Amino acid sequence: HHSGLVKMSHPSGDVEACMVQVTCGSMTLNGLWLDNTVWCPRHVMCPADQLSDPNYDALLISMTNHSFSVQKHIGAPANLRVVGHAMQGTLLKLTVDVANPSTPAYTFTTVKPGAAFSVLACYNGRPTGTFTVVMRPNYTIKGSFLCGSCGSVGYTKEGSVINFCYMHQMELANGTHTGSAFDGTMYGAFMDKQVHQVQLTDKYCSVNVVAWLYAAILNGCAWFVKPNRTSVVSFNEWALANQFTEFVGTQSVDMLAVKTGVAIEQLLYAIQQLYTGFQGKQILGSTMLEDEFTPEDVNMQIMGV
Amino acid sequence: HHSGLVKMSHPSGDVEACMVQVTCGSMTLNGLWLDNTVWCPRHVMCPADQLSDPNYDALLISMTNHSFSVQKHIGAPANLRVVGHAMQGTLLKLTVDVANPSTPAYTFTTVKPGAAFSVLACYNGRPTGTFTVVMRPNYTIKGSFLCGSCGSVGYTKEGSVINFCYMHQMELANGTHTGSAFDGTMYGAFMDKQVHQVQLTDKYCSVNVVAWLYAAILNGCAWFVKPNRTSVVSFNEWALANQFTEFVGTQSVDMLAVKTGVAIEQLLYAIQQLYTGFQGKQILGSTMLEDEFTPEDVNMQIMGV
Ligand SMILES: *[C@H](O)[C@H](C[C@@H]1CCNC1=O)NC(=O)[C@H](CC(C)C)NC(=O)OC[C@@H]1CCC(=O)N1Cc1cccc(Cl)c1
Ligand SMILES: *[C@H](O)[C@H](C[C@@H]1CCNC1=O)NC(=O)[C@H](CC(C)C)NC(=O)OC[C@@H]1CCC(=O)N1Cc1cccc(Cl)c1
Ligand SMILES: [Mg+2]
Ligand SMILES: [Mg+2]
Repeated sequence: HHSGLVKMSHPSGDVEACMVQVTCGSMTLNGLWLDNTVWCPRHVMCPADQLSDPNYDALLISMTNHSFSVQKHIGAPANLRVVGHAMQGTLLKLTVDVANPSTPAYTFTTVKPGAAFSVLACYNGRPTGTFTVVMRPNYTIKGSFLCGSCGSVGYTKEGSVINFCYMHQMELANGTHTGSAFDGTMYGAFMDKQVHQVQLTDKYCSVNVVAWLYAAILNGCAWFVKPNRTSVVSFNEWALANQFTEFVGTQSVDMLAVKTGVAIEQLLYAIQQLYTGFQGKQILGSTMLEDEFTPEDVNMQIMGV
Repeated sequence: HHSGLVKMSHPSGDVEACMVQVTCGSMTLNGLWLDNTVWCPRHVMCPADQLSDPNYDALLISMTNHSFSVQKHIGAPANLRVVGHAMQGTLLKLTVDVANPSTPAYTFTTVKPGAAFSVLACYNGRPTGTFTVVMRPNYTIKGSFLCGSCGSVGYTKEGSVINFCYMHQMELANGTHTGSAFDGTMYGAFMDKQVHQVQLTDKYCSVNVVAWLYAAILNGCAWFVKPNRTSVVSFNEWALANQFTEFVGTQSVDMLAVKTGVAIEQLLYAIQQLYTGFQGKQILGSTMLEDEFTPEDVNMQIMGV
């Protein structure tokens, strides 16, 4: 029995119309064109012989408006003249002489661990694929990015407003990925330098495991539900010793509790038991806990909220 | 260690610009507007009191051009006047008086079991999400569709050409989904009537399991590779008794064999052993065989082909 859950991304068209290619010297990557600004990773300025220890302040001062080439390829092709440049943290803000006529309503936000967002993967300013990820507790994502993908963007959508939350920068040794928010800060403790870096421990996202257990109940799969309960405070002490995030309830989780009649604390107890082993049973076709679906995913995809 | 694989859909913008809402009486669902034609499921003509045994021939003859309302909501809003109507299998072909100015280059094709395609889920003519599925051996997909989603479309893309392959029609009792190709045939033995239907057995897609094992090797995970080999003919006899599809090699699989230096027949042997149990080990974080990634997915996402 299929749960009705899939990895569901936002439709990408509004963001596709904002992707451009940015070239500086021998480096090329993607940028995001909104109004008269093009955002891109600052390492586009870095020659390959300096990627391990760039002096971005000196690289910035070495630039002229003539140093940057910006091109839009699809739909409404254009070469965009750069008329100013500035650095914000790990991003460049290029000012261009044409305002993007397809600029959507937008904001910039930071995404938190456990929350999902959609990514538009792009190469040479051309969108090639879209996928959804959850921000991990260690501020990486389990993405799919190759050389040339930097400047690919991640976003959520509220109504017609696009909330841009991620610009892709790097791949870590364990195959995960990280990038910057549009305030220019890297997620986590990462730096935009080509050196090996400490990656913090990942953890199971407890709130998302709870969501998935609710999805199981909504599909008639409830063998793991017992009268037994663990309080949020007690579960959270356990979580710290067992590589789980501390649980913080939300209205979205509460809606699942009301619909199913199963209390959060019943599922916190179930998690503690299931973490020790599923005893040969499956939940929604899985023999391990799943944390890649959010309470909102379950509310939207199964309950049609 | 993350494999670098995600469920990767095509960018959806070109298809978003083709989605419309179609209403006939009390029924509303989605349609696809290409050139001067709008395709939609024929059950838009059916009143709720007849969904279990519609007489579609009589329903069709009962229609006039005045029976259909077609509306485009996003981007370039429009009410489209219907000037003709016809039925092709389980689809209606409505002729409208305006050609869609955003019609992409396109073809219609049928997708085969094991192959992946992208879906644009829509409600009331408004795109709401995108996801990717593989056509199952029993001609269902494991999608995410609710009331109002019929007429949502699935497609692949070759260069700039969109190959439309699926129009959504129904949900089966086990939570999976099916629909029609654009020749109007339903996938499988299904009928577009609101009655319970025999669903054929699903099977593991052997070629996709092979692909995933190659993805594991490309990530340094090869504990399951031994000198032992099973021939394609021998594996295929085994597959018939063990709920696997028969294996048919392709150039895409051969590219993985060349890159890794591991023969297909080594992985056919591994599958037979792994099907009996993983012995407490994991492959790419999983304790069961994975068949939801294609050889092309692995070539593109990991090898950048
Ligand atoms: C931008 O297009 C790419 C995207 C990468 C390429 C492969 N997949 C991706 O997601 N980004 C990079 O190439 C960055 C650029 C720096 C300036 C941020 N480099 C990168 O990710 O490689 C270095 C990474 C940094 C963390 C780490 O562990 N790295 C490996 C490493 C460390 C030290 C030396 C070397 Cl040669 C590699
Ligand atoms: C179109 O928007 C919907 C999409 C569905 C709704 C829920 N999720 C979806 O994917 N399609 C339908 O409602 C179809 C319409 C018919 C005319 C094709 N109906 C449908 O899928 O429900 C009936 C299905 C058919 C196979 C089956 O097992 N069904 C259950 C069933 C059987 C007999 C009677 C009843 Cl009331 C339901
Ligand atoms: Mg990798
Ligand atoms: Mg369901």
